[PDB]
Amino acid sequence: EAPAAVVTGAAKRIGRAIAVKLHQTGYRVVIHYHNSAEAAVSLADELNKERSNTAVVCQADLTNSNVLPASCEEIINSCFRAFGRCDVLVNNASAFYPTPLVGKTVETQVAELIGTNAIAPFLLTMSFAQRQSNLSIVNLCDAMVDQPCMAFSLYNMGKHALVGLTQSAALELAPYGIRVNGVAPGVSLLPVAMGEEEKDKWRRKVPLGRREASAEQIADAVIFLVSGSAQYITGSIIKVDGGLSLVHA
Amino acid sequence: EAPAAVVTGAAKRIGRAIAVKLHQTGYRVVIHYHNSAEAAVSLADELNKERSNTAVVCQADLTNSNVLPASCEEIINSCFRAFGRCDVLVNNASAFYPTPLVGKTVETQVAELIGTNAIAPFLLTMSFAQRQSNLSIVNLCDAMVDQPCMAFSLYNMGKHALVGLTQSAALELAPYGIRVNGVAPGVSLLPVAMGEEEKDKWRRKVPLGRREASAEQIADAVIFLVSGSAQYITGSIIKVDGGLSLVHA
Amino acid sequence: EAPAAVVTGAAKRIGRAIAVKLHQTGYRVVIHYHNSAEAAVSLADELNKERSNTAVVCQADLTNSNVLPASCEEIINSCFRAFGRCDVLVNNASAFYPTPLVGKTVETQVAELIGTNAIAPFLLTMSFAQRQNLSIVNLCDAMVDQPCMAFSLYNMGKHALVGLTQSAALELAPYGIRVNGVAPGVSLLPVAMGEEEKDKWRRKVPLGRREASAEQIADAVIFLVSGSAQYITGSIIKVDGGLSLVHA
Amino acid sequence: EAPAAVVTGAAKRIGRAIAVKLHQTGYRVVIHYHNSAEAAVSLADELNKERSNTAVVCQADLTNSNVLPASCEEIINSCFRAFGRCDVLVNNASAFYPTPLVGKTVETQVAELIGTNAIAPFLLTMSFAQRQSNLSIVNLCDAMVDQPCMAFSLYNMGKHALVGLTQSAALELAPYGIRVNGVAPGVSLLPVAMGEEEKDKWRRKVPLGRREASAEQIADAVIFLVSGSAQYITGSIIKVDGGLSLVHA
Ligand SMILES: NC(=O)c1ccc[n+]([C@@H]2O[C@H](COP(=O)([O-])OP(=O)(O)OC[C@H]3O[C@@H](n4cnc5c(N)ncnc54)[C@H](OP(=O)(O)O)[C@@H]3O)[C@@H](O)[C@H]2O)c1
Ligand SMILES: NC(=O)c1ccc[n+]([C@@H]2O[C@H](COP(=O)([O-])OP(=O)(O)OC[C@H]3O[C@@H](n4cnc5c(N)ncnc54)[C@H](OP(=O)(O)O)[C@@H]3O)[C@@H](O)[C@H]2O)c1
Ligand SMILES: NC(=O)c1ccc[n+]([C@@H]2O[C@H](COP(=O)([O-])OP(=O)(O)OC[C@H]3O[C@@H](n4cnc5c(N)ncnc54)[C@H](OP(=O)(O)O)[C@@H]3O)[C@@H](O)[C@H]2O)c1
Ligand SMILES: Nc1nc2cccc(-c3ccccc3)c2n1Cc1ccc(Cl)c(Cl)c1
Ligand SMILES: Nc1nc2cccc(-c3ccccc3)c2n1Cc1ccc(Cl)c(Cl)c1
Ligand SMILES: Nc1nc2cccc(-c3ccccc3)c2n1Cc1ccc(Cl)c(Cl)c1
Ligand SMILES: Nc1nc2cccc(-c3ccccc3)c2n1Cc1ccc(Cl)c(Cl)c1
Ligand SMILES: [Cl-]
Ligand SMILES: [Cl-]
Repeated sequence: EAPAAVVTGAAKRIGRAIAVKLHQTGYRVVIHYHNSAEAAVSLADELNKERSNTAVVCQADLTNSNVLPASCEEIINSCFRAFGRCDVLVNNASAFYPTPLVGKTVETQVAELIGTNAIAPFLLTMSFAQRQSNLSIVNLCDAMVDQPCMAFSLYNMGKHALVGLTQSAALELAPYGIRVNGVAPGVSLLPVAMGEEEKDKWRRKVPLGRREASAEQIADAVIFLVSGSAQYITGSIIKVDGGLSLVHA
Repeated sequence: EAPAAVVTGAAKRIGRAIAVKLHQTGYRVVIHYHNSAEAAVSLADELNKERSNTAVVCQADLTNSNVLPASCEEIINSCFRAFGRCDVLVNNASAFYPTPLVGKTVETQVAELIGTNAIAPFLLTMSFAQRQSNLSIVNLCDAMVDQPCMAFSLYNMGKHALVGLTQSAALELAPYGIRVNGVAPGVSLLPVAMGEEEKDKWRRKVPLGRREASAEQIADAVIFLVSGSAQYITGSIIKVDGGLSLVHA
Repeated sequence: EAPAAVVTGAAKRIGRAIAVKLHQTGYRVVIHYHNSAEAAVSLADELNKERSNTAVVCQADLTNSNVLPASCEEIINSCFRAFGRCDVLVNNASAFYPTPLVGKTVETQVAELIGTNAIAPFLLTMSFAQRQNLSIVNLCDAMVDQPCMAFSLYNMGKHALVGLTQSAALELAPYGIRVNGVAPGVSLLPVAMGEEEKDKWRRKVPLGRREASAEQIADAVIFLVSGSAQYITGSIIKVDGGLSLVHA
Repeated sequence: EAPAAVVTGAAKRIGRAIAVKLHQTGYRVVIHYHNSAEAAVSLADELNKERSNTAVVCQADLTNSNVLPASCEEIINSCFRAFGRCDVLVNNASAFYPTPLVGKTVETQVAELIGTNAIAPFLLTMSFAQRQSNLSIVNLCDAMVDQPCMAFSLYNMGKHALVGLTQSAALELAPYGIRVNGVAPGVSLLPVAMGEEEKDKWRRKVPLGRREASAEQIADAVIFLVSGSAQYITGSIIKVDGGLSLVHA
């Protein structure tokens, strides 16, 4: 039997690259999505024509709410429903926008940036472990967590909380043989709405090649962490940042 | 006039010592409480008997909700109402208990462990800065953040979040001359819930004197950070842990 | 033609496993050693049986002195004379013993613990870079911020190696030379160490209650030098079973 | 009886401001120097005019050699000879200059940058402890140690080794009640050789006030760490960097 993986926010960009690379290694995959129904279904179709019955979609909003635990339990349940097992959880889904200290309410911003980035990852981890061989969880972290961007405090808080979850769950789940690790991009695929001239300003700051990470380059690191080549690795966050985090002001 | 300080969770233990010490240095103080009304009023009385009209109490329940933004606004407001200024915010209020990955509802667990530990400090920081000399904020961090205790993931996530806030807010509020720093205790006042045979097992682990920090040792570090002796210091987290975080397994 | 790797302290233990896995990946290998000539030679022979003229040995002491720069220049040179190229440098060699703050002279302890752990890696990095998927992998310590009692000079050396890893990543990036670290927690324990003591350390490891095999450490090194890690530089991968996350 | 302090590289700049403040706090001081003979003697005079018999000078080259241990033992001996005691060691002396990977030999560069920045602090710590109340050591670290400057690898290596020393000695010297801590500046007093346009380029990067730390601001943090207000603090490195280490590329 082939192993199964849940990837959150897997319809496009980095999430899709990870689901594709997992599927290419031989994983059956759950492609979780929020609004990107069209993109997600088309990915699933794509992968299913490669191998029949190896990809399903799963819709869920990961905003913090009182029914977030139910939603996260369901995401994991969908993997068991489809594939009778769940071996890998990748926490990739992320809300991302500024929340200046000095549109949406603050209660919504906390709910979205903390829920999707930290609370849903925590709840998914609970459901993944409670439902339970190379078992592991990989969290998409931020290489730049300790050199935060101006006006992004809630996002930064959620990514910091994600590091704590990675480390706490690695420690707590190690007795059950579940590894928990992180992949920390610096700059990878830039926001869709960003202009080119702004994109280059940011690219030029990367010491290694003055370019952003490709989605595949990020995916390669997730693949390593789930493989038998990382069997003793738990609680590690691998930066994939071409040295961005080492560059002073 | 005398500068004014807000200390959250100021009725007992560490918050009390901070409020007492700020007051001895010459601050006017807001003693915030949620449950401990009697103890907060008792403190204010002792501080006022020392210097008239220098200590007031403020009630606010710091558990994450749609009304947490209002509670946090109120706390900052009560300082400006009492003293006509707010120079110092000490984010000291803290919920603390386990949340095993494998009682309260998890919605309540998140409200308290992320709500009061990280979201309230964010909202208090916003309101402090919105309302604005030696201005600073001091956050009660955890020196053991990167060596988390088993089954304490939500606690640990909120304290990780707090580091993110400290660093993000330090950066974003610097242009206002607002400094944002942390004090990170190791072992503090051991739970009266705990016994004594157990209490020493945790005590003997501290390299410096095999004892816990007093609340006043913690407060000393807060006093330093708010003083004119730390006017170039922002984004720094001072461990007051007697060497604890440095001890390997 | 196949790429070429230099592995310091390659005769035994972690160094041997890395040299083997590199060789198995298709690398030609320079096997550096200090005192383990028999093990370094018999490793070269075994590898050369597998693929002819793919392994050589190179002797050098990595202690700090006025001749260390020449010794490190010669290690790098040997890879070029053997194989006509040098694509990978693994800084693995390590002196390891306690240096309490309160019968080697202290200046010898500095020479050995700082020279081999930090200074020799720096000089090798210099020679490697001047001579040019190029990368360097330094063997760091996952426990670098939770130091053992009475290992200050060892701990200083390993902390300095983090500095080197990050400084050289930044400085060599314009040449497309990546520089990374692999940080073990507990790996191969002294074979002389009593089993009962061996078990006190293993039990502290959350993942599996055992030390890392040499091969598991090597796997991280293989990942970092591969095409799967081409955007990775200045990164230090812990291979510690969660050890560094365990409080007192 | 007054306590006694050793400050290395105390003739000028930050070491001098540290000696001056220790002296103002009540300490007797050993003013160590290498080359700055006139300045060191000039400081001891200033200090002795203020309180007679409270300052001495001590010459030593702190470059790594087989006599470096004898020189470090001598610096510590000098304090005991003048004052009968030695309560505080400040490791401040530092060689600083680029050592690119691609007029000094590499031997001398290693000997100076590693010797002064790391080995000499190790040997002074050793001699200090061996010769043995509120005893402590303060090491002058670097806030930017994980964000290195291009071509400063050996200097950065020495500063990294200094962190390991700080933490290692904190653990090892705790049972003797000797605390070991660090002060980590970002930019303070800029190089003499440096031109003014360059100075303002670097100055402009500091979020808190767009200026470098004064020597006195660095000394304030050292004073806190040696004081009774830091008795439970060991193994801690306080940044005094105005937020510099928090700024992304
Ligand atoms: N890209 C970078 O430069 C970079 C840098 C640092 C860290 N990271 C981290 O790496 C990961 C992948 O990066 P990315 O750029 O590919 O991410 P992204 O495009 O910003 O987000 C990935 C997915 O997150 C999902 N999402 C957003 N809000 C959600 C919600 N409320 N509920 C459920 N899902 C929600 C979206 O799914 P739908 O489209 O279905 O709505 C989105 O497609 C993220 O976790 C990110 O934070 C990336
Ligand atoms: N084992 C662990 O639990 C662990 C944990 C943390 C970090 N590490 C690090 O991982 C790396 C490999 O570990 P290991 O345990 O396999 O190492 P090791 O057996 O302790 O040492 C490996 C080799 O280093 C060489 N070496 C020692 N002193 C030298 C000198 N003065 N000049 C030149 N070479 C010298 C020796 O070569 P010869 O035998 O030829 O004389 C020795 O065999 C090391 O850098 C180590 O510090 C290991
Ligand atoms: N921007 C900053 O200033 C900054 C930033 C980060 C960290 N730091 C650290 O903070 C500390 C103080 O900074 P600073 O700028 O005042 O330092 P500095 O002026 O550059 O050097 C301090 C003193 O160390 C002495 N010294 C140099 N080489 C020596 C040797 N080979 N043997 C004995 N003594 C030697 C010199 O003494 P003589 O003059 O008597 O010859 C010098 O006056 C240093 O440890 C530094 O690394 C400073
Ligand atoms: N890793 C990360 N965390 C971020 C938090 C808020 C904003 C960004 C961001 C995203 C795109 C372009 C610039 C900053 C964030 N990024 C990407 C990033 C951050 C800093 C820098 Cl200097 C770069 Cl070139 C990219
Ligand atoms: N700083 C901190 N964060 C914690 C998170 C969960 C539990 C504890 C804790 C508190 C009291 C006694 C034991 C563990 C936590 N502590 C206190 C603590 C942690 C680790 C150790 Cl070895 C000790 Cl003696 C005290
Ligand atoms: N990573 C590392 N750095 C060390 C520095 C000095 C000594 C040891 C060591 C080695 C073998 C057994 C115990 C400590 C060192 N180790 C291995 C180690 C360290 C701490 C712990 Cl709790 C374990 Cl189990 C292994
Ligand atoms: N803290 C520190 N460590 C250094 C290592 C090498 C060079 C410098 C340096 C000093 C003066 C001006 C620029 C870089 C170093 N500094 C000062 C410094 C480093 C980075 C930045 Cl952006 C700044 Cl304004 C100052
Ligand atoms: Cl896409
Ligand atoms: Cl409260």
